[PDB]
Amino acid sequence: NEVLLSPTQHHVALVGSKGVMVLEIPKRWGKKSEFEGGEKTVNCRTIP
Amino acid sequence: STSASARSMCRVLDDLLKKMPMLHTGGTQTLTEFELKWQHWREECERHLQNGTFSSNVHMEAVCRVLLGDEEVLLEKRDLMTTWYHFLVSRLLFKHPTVKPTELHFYAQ
Amino acid sequence: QKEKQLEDLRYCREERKSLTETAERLAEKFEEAKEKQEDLINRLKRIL
Amino acid sequence: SRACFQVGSEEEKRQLRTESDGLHSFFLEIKETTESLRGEFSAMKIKNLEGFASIEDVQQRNKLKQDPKYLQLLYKKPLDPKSETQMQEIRRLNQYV
Amino acid sequence: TLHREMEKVKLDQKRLDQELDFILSQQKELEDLLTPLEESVKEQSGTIYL
Repeated sequence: NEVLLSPTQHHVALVGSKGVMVLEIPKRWGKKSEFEGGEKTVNCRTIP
Repeated sequence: STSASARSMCRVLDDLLKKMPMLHTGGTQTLTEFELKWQHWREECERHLQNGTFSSNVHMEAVCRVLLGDEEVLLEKRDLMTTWYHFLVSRLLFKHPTVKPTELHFYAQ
Repeated sequence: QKEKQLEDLRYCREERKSLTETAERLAEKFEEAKEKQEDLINRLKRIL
Repeated sequence: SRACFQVGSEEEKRQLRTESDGLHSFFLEIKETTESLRGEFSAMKIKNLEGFASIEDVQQRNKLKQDPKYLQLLYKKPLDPKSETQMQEIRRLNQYV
Repeated sequence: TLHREMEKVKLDQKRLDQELDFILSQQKELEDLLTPLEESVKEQSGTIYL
């Protein structure tokens, strides 16, 4: 249904008429606006 | 304590041993309840073996496979399994919660 | 996810040998610094 | 029939778990080695500063030995760091023995 | 977790390498400054006052 962002800027929550799916997205700073200055091996899995 | 990644496996084994019923479940209580508890423990062991956590450690995997009912390790290491008397009593302890005389003789032969 | 984990493990295996190389480099540099300090301490003892 | 029963085999998962455990152990031992190394580097820097202070004091006393006022300075001074630390080490060794 | 740990380890190892290079430079400077002083103390030790 909708999406929400954590106030600490670290979690993205997909909310729908059945539950939420939380995903951990690190901060974007340095290099080409990548995670922690160039990182693509972070945890990118949804949790119910 | 000797290893570095077997504490969870040891805790799972201890939980399974605790779930395994003893004498306070049958004999002087209810044979049907004892058989139900034995079947529950057996199916819990099969579920824990088929979940996939027993993929590593060939020792504990073989132990869990023997605890189910498969005697492939016993047939392979029959030189250490003493004799067929102990083989039969092990089969009885494994897959025989209730023994029948005719069935006992059949399994013996 | 399996392909990503395999690529991450290959990158980690390469970084393992990279860190081992830099570790033996740091070890030889530390041995050089230790022998230099030992020579300096021996000279100071002979002076005093 | 299109839906597979499982993705991959247990051998791949076992290999991944063993590699992860080995990497964890290697990183832990490397962190411990680097901590010991940074402690040794701090000790070596402390020893280097001690040697610098020692050679500075040596140069100072060598320059002061060639002065006539050093005699009166030593006669008026009621203490001295060299004799102080010497008697300190002597008393420590004596009490230990 | 392994990636974060190895990144922190690499950063700490680079910092330690820089610190050890600075320490080795300081030790070389100390040795070069102490080399001419090893002969001055040997000559002053022979001066025995009566």
